[PDB]
Amino acid sequence: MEKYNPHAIEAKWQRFWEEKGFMKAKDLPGGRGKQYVLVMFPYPSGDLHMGHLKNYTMGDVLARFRRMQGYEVLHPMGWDAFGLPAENAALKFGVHPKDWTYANIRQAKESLRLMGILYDWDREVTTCEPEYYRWNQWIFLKMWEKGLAYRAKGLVNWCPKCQTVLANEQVVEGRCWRHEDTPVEKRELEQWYLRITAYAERLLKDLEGLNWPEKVKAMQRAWIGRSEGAEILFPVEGKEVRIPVFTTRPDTLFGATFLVLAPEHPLTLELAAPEKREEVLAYVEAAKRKTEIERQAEGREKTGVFLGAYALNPATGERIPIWTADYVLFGYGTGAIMAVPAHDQRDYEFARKFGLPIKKVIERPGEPLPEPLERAYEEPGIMVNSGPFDGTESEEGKRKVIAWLEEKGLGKGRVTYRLRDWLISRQRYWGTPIPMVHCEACGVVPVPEEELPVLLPDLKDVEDIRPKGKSPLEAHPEFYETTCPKCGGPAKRDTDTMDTFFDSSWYYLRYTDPHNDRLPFDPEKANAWMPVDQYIGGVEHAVLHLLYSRFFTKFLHDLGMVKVEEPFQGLFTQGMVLAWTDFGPVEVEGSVVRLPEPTRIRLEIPESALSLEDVRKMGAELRPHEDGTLHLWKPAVMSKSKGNGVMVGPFVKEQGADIARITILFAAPPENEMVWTEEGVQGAWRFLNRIYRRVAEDREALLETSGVFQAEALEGKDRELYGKLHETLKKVTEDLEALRFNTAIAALMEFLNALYEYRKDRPVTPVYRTAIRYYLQMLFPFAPHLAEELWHWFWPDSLFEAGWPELDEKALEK
Ligand SMILES: CC(C)C[C@H](N)C(=O)NS(=O)(=O)OC[C@H]1O[C@@H](n2cnc3c(N)ncnc32)[C@H](O)[C@@H]1O
Ligand SMILES: [Zn+2]
Ligand SMILES: [Zn+2]
Repeated sequence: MEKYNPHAIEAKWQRFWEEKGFMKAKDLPGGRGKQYVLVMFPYPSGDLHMGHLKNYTMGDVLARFRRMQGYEVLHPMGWDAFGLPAENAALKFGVHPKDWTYANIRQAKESLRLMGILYDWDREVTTCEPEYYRWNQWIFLKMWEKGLAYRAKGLVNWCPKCQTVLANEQVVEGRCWRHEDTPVEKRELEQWYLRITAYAERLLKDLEGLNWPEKVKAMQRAWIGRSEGAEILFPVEGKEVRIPVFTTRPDTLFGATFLVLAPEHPLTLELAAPEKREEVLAYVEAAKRKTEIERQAEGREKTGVFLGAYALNPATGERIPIWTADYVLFGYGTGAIMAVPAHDQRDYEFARKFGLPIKKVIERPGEPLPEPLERAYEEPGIMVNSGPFDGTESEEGKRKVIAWLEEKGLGKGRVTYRLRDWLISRQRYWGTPIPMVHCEACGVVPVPEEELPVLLPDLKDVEDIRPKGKSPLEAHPEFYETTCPKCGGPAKRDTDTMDTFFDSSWYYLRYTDPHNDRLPFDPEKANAWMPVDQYIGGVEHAVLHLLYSRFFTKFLHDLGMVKVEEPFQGLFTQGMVLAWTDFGPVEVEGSVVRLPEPTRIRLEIPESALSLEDVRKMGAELRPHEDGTLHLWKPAVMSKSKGNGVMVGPFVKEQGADIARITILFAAPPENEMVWTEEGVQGAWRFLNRIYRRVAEDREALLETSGVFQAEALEGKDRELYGKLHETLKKVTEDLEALRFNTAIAALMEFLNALYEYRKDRPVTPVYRTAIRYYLQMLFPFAPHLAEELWHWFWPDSLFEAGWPELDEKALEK
């Protein structure tokens, strides 16, 4: 008897499914129900591996399942082809970005097609094409008109490797999101920002309902960081003015022993005593000579000048000195702060140096703070020496003080967020050009909507587009030299481009109307497919793409183009696929493993010595090598950098697509990480071989049998099989809906065993034929090629036309 052979049959069914267009999505979902199944589109910066395929196979499983149930399914694929990812990869190998991108796209398509993944390719989008980015420019103009896009000068994050500024979200642990080994630096530049802080409250509040993993919600809440602050008024002794001071710690008001004004604050010179005017003016002048960076410095000695003026602390009614000092920036709050040395380390050091009072008003839980205080206590505690507030917990105390201040007209509550506006401009060539013009007379002028797109100059010299500090477009007068759309005189086009995350913040909407050349998309089409019912992608995008996208959707909603305010109704973050990786030789002596420098560095750990227990605990193992030594192996995230990627092409050629699909889907719960292993591959083979063998063994008998029968007339093992069949259907259906793919496969393995057990006692019967029929249908989402192959041995149409088996509730009773 022949055995399962993946060769040839997979290519046959892949072409069949494509020709039939089973996964083509309707422009507008017929009244039967729709399912928008989306996977995060890839950066075409390299070859796809089984890691990417876990994410994309998960999407295909759900898409096939929903399509079989009768839903109109939108399951699209596209290319996040602009920005740093694509250009950094192309430039590393001295290749032109446009050539590199399309060659990579061609390869990615093959990898997806070879795995039996089906998308509605008619909705494909490539962000680096004018047909797409012209709409990025369109949206940019709308934000400009609505006060959400602006130009400002200030300190920004910069990566010397990318040779461009980076947004706050693109800085991970002080390192570049692309160059994890390169520390980000600071610079002073005038850039473009998107006022995402204008939606901070809605971004925070709208998280509550969301069917997203709590871990992602928590990361976004922490990133936004809503804070309870206050503006407090301090009356100046003998003067009319009451100095407004902003603080994030109103709970420490009773401990404010002095005020500090930024050198540039108008009141610094105005309030200076006559005898102090000379020293104050000199200090203010010296401060201005410094650069933003210089004053934004860290370890510089504390300096300052007493203005010779006093203010009254509104809470204690006590007199406190007013000083001006370099460590206070005018841009922070109101440019004036209340110093609380006991609870602010910066204030502590200044107080200690200039002999200013230090008063404790927040007590530390457990062991009380010592006297004298050797350093500030900045954590929450219990209010003390704070009049009627004594005994109140710090956090709640903030609210109480604010309520008191407002009631007495001494100040007002002021909410702030840690979230900062989004820096979108980049000094790179491969990106969307900013649709703005700089006129010497008019200032910054927007490009007319009708003139879009503002095409990227076709630079062919690779050495030319390479980033050296300024935007490559700054060396092309043929591009920027233009006329002002307002006055008509000579002007200069903006030379910076939009970061890649701009493109990806709305691509899922373009999929609903990929060919519209008048609007980014037609509201009617988008509102029919939105919101995304199930989005699948990595958690690494928690405060990047997953945050920016919500902002874009809320903005487009406010424009009246999108009905929903949340783009992804359901989000599932898949665990990473890992691969056993050799980190190098080690030496063992007793319970201690010595790690030579090369090995330690590859492992990226500080230990030069690990115990055998440490090695086990981190999931590593020591394997004898032919070089006569022992090497330390450990599962590492599958990626190019690690050089441990398992590519689709070579694997499916030697093994097969369904084998790879089962290996991935059965390894572990999809939300968890998994390790790609030979044992897993062998397991996939065993399962597929066992399915084929069961059907082949009964092929002849099945052909001469009808699948019609009366359930209530079944007896013995026949009735038992009928019950197990429906128990299995229910389990597999519910598991698929919750993306519990590995357990759905376990249920099919279990039911397959039941089929073998059944046949030991019973012959091929009508109920058995129906069980086989239902089995191939339930198998289709997981191993489609084999399911389609066996299905055709007995039935005419495709599994996509068979629908999803109907559950028999009564069969579940008892
Ligand atoms: C939505 C946009 C911003 C996504 C962005 N283009 C992106 O993250 N692209 S990517 O790096 O090509 O990744 C695409 C998806 O594949 C997932 N992925 C990569 N490597 C993986 C491993 N080893 N295991 C599991 N999943 C992996 C990644 O998380 C993205 O979801
Ligand atoms: Zn970088
Ligand atoms: Zn002008």
